[PDB]
Amino acid sequence: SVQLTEKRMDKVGKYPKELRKCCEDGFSCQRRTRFISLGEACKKVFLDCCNYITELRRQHARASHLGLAR
Amino acid sequence: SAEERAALERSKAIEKNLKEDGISAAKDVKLLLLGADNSGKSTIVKQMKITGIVETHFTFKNLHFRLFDVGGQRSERKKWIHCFEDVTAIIFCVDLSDYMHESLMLFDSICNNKFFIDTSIILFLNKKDLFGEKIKKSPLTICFPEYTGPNTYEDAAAYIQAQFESKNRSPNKEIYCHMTCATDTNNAQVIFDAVTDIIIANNLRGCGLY
Amino acid sequence: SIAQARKLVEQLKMEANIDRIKVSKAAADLMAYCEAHAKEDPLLTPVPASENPFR
Amino acid sequence: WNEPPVILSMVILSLTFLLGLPGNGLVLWVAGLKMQRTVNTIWFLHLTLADLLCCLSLPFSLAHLALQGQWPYGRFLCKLIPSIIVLNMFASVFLLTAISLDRCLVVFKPIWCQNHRNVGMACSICGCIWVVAFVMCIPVFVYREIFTTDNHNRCGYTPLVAITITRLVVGFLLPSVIMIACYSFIVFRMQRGRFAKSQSKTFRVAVVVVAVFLVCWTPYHIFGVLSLLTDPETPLGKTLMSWDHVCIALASANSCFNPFLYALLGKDFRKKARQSI
Amino acid sequence: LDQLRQEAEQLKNQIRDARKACADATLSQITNNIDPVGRIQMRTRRTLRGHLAKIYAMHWGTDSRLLVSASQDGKLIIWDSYTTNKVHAIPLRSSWVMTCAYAPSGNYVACGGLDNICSIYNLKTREGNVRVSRELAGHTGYLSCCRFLDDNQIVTSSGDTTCALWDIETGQQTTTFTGHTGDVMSLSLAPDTRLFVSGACDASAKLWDVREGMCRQTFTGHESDINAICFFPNGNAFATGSDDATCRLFDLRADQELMTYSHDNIICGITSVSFSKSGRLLLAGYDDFNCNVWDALKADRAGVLAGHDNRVSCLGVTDDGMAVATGSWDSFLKIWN
Amino acid sequence: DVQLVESGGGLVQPGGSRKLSCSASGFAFSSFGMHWVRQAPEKGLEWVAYISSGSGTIYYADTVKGRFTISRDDPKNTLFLQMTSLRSEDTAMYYCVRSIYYYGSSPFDFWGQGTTLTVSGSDIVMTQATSSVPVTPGESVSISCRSSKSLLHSNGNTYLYWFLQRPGQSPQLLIYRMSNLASGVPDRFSGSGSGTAFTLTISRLEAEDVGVYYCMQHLEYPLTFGAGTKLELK
Repeated sequence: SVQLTEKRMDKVGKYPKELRKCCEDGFSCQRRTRFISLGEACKKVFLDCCNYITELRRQHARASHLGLAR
Repeated sequence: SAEERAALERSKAIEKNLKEDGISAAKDVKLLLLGADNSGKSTIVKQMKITGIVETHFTFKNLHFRLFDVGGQRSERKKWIHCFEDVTAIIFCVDLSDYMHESLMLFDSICNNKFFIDTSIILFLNKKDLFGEKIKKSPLTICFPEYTGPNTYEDAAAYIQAQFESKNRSPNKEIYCHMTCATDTNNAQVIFDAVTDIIIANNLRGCGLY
Repeated sequence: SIAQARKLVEQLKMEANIDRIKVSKAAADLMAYCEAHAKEDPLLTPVPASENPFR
Repeated sequence: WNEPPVILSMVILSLTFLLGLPGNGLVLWVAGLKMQRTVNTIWFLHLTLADLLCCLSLPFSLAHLALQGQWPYGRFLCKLIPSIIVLNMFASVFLLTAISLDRCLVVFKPIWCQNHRNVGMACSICGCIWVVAFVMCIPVFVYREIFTTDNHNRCGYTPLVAITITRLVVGFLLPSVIMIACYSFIVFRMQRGRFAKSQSKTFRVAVVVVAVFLVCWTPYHIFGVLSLLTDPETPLGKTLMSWDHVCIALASANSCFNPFLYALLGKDFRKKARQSI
Repeated sequence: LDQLRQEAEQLKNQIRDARKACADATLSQITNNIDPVGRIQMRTRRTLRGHLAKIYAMHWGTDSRLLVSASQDGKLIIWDSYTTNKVHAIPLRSSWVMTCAYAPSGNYVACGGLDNICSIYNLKTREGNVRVSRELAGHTGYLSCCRFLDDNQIVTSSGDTTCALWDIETGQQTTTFTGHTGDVMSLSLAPDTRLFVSGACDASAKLWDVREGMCRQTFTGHESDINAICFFPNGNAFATGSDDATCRLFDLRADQELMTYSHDNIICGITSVSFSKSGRLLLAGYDDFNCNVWDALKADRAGVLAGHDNRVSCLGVTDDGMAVATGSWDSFLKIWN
Repeated sequence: DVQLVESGGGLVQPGGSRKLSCSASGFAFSSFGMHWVRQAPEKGLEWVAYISSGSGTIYYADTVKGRFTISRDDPKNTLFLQMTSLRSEDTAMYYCVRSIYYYGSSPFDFWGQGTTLTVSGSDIVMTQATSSVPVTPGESVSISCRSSKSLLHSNGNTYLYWFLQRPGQSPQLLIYRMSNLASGVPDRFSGSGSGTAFTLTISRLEAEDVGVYYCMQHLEYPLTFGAGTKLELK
């Protein structure tokens, strides 16, 4: 989305060395981590990025109408 | 305000003094002592330690009791009985040996009083041993022509208690009846438990839960 | 009780020898006092807040 | 956009307005000017203050639900309003708890509650209640944000689970358990002579007060806890959020009912209010 | 008784005939042609929130600014009616107080009640706090009213069916007034302080004389106990309130009633009666929680002073007539104007 | 009888500190506001400090604030005035004054004996033009006093206090609030004034009335005295 572009850019660069591709590409990591194992380069990066995007999505969904009390 | 600032300050400090006196005076349980002349009032007030009014204050189980012997007032009660409201109870003393109509009439007049609708009256029937001796000597029908039943002490005491409790008409008050032989000092524990019960009832009523 | 009755009748005799004015005269004099001092009565005539000490 | 839950929530909010705001105002006015300043009056006055604050903060939630979000005001408004709401509601709950404690104490400790019980003690307890309500209010005031979002932006905000568990415990378990225990003990004591004529009125008052408290706040806490287990992006989740507004309406409805079940039950207060009105 | 009883009966009959012979026209048949004062809307300007028990007495100072109020809390607080401030708080020896007084000079304050003693307190002590200057103990009944003739003199009304004029310099009863059949529950000194009327509980109001010490006239017109009394400002009349829910205007020179300020909707008895400066308004307190304002020449309720949550026990109009102070049992001393 | 006695006076080296104690007896000290009035050896009176009942409000002079310390001991029924950094301008006699404040009260009524201490803008200015009035006994002597700001308050109370200090004695209050005679003062003393112009007319002066008179304002602190009108025989 509009504001999601900055979040995607931050998530992509939130890694050393390359910091691209694997987090850009990412049903959560519960079953989507199989691949060809993509080497040990970015498995943990993808695992972290699933939760990183899921938490932001959930927070936005609940703040859509967190109605002034909870 | 030039020097009226000191005047206000004095007003505030003496208002604080009044507030402190009010807090220190609300802890005292006020009990009104009534009854017929020579009905053991002096003996019962002397058993609890310590001209018009004779206030006998004392402390019993961390509770301050104020017992007022107003029997010396040679005037009609209705013009000054209204200042004795907010009292915990009215202590009533009757000498069972001497007979009775005046005591019953005064009890009826004081229990049905508008001011004392909620203030429950503690009833004392002293001289129990003297009453038993008189029963063994003379029948109880001298002052109770309509009393039909056994002439024993227990039945006479029960009849007197019933005749005294048949004088009130407000369910919000209860008459606590106790018998004394004029030789026991345990007549204050009865007073204490009656006062605690009345305090519980009044606190429940004031909270709207009663 | 003879002394009490004697005192009562003496008091009655003393009271009975008091001159009585007409009730109309007393009503008129009360009327005059009420009307003469009606101007200086801050209760029946409301007083302006400037002159009011309790305002 | 059509949703039965939001229209139900706003209907309940309007009913809460029309039933409590005049009642809260009249009871507060009576207890402040017409009524005296006795010990039992302090609790009612503070409870009515909390209820009036909740009722006056309700229009913020009504306006928020009217636009289905899209907070137009600044960050400070969304930072303060869902802090005053949670301060007033919890002050009311803790004052109900304090009333239950006082009722139990003036029964099981009659000797002590005549010497060491004055208006100063009630004022100190009410101040402590307001302080702890403010303490429980701090977390929402330190955790709220407004997310840029789309053209219409709705403001909202390990810490979450712990902090709502703390609000569940402090605001529901201790108050309800204390109320139930105190009222049951009072009822039991009311069957020990001189009180057998009662227990047909005291028991009814106690049970109706406890039932109202346990029906106007239990759905709030239940759905607040369920919002954690029920993850969003699920039809059950959005239905739960939709009924959350009805839960808020019921929570404010408790503050609506409180003057009716507390001040009016004090027959002297009823007489004073009727004479004033 | 027999001869003494017959003489008393014939004397009473002669007195009644003489009193009824002078009643050519009642008060309402001669003042009926004047405009009534209308609705006297008086608002509570000040409220003395200092007492914590029922207020049973209150007296106004000669400067119309300081007022003393006595309550069952054992205190006699002197109030500053202009600024609500309190200038004194005297702890009484006996909390059972039914009357209070303020000296016209201002130096002394009286107090009495069930203690059978009329205490005198020296306000202007060189040592600061107020000290009990005297405790007058000569009454076998409860003191019901006390008025200062001066700094040294004082007249007390007691519950032993008598009144006693005292001497605060020596403490002995200079003069005693006997004759009341019932309890003397009220007293009011005349403006010249040369005489006073005591309203007892035997439905009679006896006019006494301080110098002579003997009663002059008795006013048997009520149907119940008289709970209050107050001289008309001219000093030739007084209004006595009773428990019969009526207060009547008695005339000293006419030696009888003038008007009965009774209303069919009132059943509560008078507890306090007080006139204005001109005497047109009689602010008579009631047990019905309201201090009704009565037009003394119309016998009509000009206005009602509602605002007291309990029965008003003492109503007092200032000496300059600016305000009226009502002290009720709700521990409030409201100032109306 | 009512008596105020001060102690703690003597020669003090400059730059030091000293405690002056005002012992009190014969009156209710706890309900009185004790003042501290200083008198120079050759000049008139000058207010220093004031403390009220309960030690609620404590006020100070322009040249005294920040260095002195006025405290009471109500259970001990004594008054204190702690002073530090004694400058050369503090070499004077310190008087102890009681004053109770309510409606109709008489502040500054009783003065202490006095203790001798020796060291080796918007305020109302009260000016007494007449610093010496030699008048024979039997004649009427009037002392005038002026104030920069009108002393008549909104409530109608004008705060002008008149004192008489006999030679070798302590000042005695004569008129308080510019119209009310003090307690025990002979009726021959009369007070008058309006706003700024105050006069203390004395009738039938006697040999025992010879002394120096002062005018004090209580409208607002500091309470400033006049230069002192001294009356001498013949």
